Amino acid sequence: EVQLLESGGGLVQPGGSLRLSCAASGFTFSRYVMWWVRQAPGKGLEWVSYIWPSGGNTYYADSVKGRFTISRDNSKNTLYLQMNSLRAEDTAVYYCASSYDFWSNAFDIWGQGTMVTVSSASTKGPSVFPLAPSTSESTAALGCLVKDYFPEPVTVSWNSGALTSGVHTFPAVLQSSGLYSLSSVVTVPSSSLGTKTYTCNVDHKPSNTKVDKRVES
Amino acid sequence: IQMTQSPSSLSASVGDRVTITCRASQSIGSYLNWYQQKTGKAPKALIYAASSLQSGVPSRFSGSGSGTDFTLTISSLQLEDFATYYCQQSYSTPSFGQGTKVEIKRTVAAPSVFIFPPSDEQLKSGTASVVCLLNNFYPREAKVQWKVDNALQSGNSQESVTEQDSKDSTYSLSSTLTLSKADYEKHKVYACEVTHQGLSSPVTKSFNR
Amino acid sequence: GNVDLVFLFDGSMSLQPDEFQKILDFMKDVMKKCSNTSYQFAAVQFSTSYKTEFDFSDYVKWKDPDALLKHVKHMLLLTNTFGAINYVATEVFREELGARPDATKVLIIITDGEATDSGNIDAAKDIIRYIIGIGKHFQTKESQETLHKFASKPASEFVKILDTFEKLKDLCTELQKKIY
Ligand SMILES: [Mn+2]
Repeated sequence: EVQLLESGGGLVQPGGSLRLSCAASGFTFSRYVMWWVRQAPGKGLEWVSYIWPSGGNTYYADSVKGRFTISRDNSKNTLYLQMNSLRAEDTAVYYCASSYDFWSNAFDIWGQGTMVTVSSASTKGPSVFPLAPSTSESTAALGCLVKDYFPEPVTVSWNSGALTSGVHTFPAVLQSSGLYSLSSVVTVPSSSLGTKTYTCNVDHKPSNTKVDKRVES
Repeated sequence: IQMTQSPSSLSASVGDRVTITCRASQSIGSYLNWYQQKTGKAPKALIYAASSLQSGVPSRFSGSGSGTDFTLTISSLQLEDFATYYCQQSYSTPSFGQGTKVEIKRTVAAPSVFIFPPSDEQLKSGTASVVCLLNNFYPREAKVQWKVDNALQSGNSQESVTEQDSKDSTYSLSSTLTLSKADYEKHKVYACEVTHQGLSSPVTKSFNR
Repeated sequence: GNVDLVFLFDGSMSLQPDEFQKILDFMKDVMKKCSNTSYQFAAVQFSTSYKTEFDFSDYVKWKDPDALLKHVKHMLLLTNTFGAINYVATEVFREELGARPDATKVLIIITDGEATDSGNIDAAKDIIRYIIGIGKHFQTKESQETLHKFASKPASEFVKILDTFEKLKDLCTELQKKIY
């Protein structure tokens, strides 16, 4: 199949720079106009730049002109975006995309996206607390409170990903402190609470912080 | 070129016929395309050139229109179709409509409610979170009240809601009450009271510290 | 000197709207300019697929370039030029649809660059093929190869630019050329 895979996203302080890459596979990359398109959280799709097949001509949205530079390496089938002088408003998911029919203004193939966060706040791993729930016979609920981390995201699984059914991991809310928190819950049979241990596996890749927390009765 | 999409959101039952419109500020002939975007995913082309369905895309999707006014139709809405839909003019350099969020309408479902005291671990710091959980309900609209020794709380709770479940179309909701270690030890009875369309009277779940 | 001429014109979305309108206008201008009985015209739009918008017999019955192209629906999909040329060679130059056995066969392929598809156009080798370019991507190294392939030889006499070609005073005598 045809695909585009972005990489390079992360947390940058305002004024800093960051470089995104997008590897193409399964199609003749060198024939296509290539784009970067971004989406701020809960907002619409905004094209910020594109580049002709040969890579001579380049183009930029007024929001990014002078600060970002698009380029491509047709020999490795890779597309690049150098972002400089980064502002808070540049925080978004960044996609690469190809032009339909080589150079139309419709989009053909899209990458998976890469998140960029521009903030002067520093990364911080979460604290994890149990939401505690045996001789009863109905269903019980239990969970983990994942508190006070920055930036997004954190991932949560149960029993190392073995337990997926009945899990609900809520969206992160931003607190007055400027740190995120969320809860993840799962419902299980009440009869199980004494015979199987439930462990939520929290991972905050930004802070290299992984946590396994047994939620006991 | 401004693209005005309509409506912003809609709710329809599985099997219902769904219609989304898109208006351009000038004639754009047929340079009008439709994308589907599911949560945490890239957009995906459904229709190019106003009416041309792309291979792989289910035949329940169709597009029509030319000039200024265009329409995306889903002939029979399925669970999979829960997503945001965008029109996009390719007449000049790309511009998008604001998007339409499609939710799945289902039968009413009462929440199951659970309360969670703050952990002893969190209490080591000057911090107390009390969590109320409403599980697997429909519709999304639900009211949650926090009472501390029967005193109604204000401006110290916070709600988060899951997106619609991909199998049963229900929602879940957490309400977190945040109080200082000191304020938590000052009171005994902690209760959350849930009001929802599917409940004939409010459910209160409570514990004594 | 009789000429049966087919316009094979690019309806794909890579063209800018104004560029496609220029193609429509170009075809109508040529038909209006080269209006004498020696000329007959057919027009085929191509993109992902191919549609005969009008054949030689339609042209003869109406002979109104504006009416003949009135109902063209812009395809706005991909660019299968190779399959399109083969389609013309086998499906359009027919006595069935009004082609003349004594007439010189001429194809004006109007397009903006390289094709989505590939293959061969052996079936069109007895047809005199002009390539008329429009767009900023029409002559690159990406497309040089494809355009040479489509054009009659020497390509330097058959690869043209719509913008300069349409102004030629002696356009109708040019398309009648048979020694080359
Ligand atoms: Mn094309």
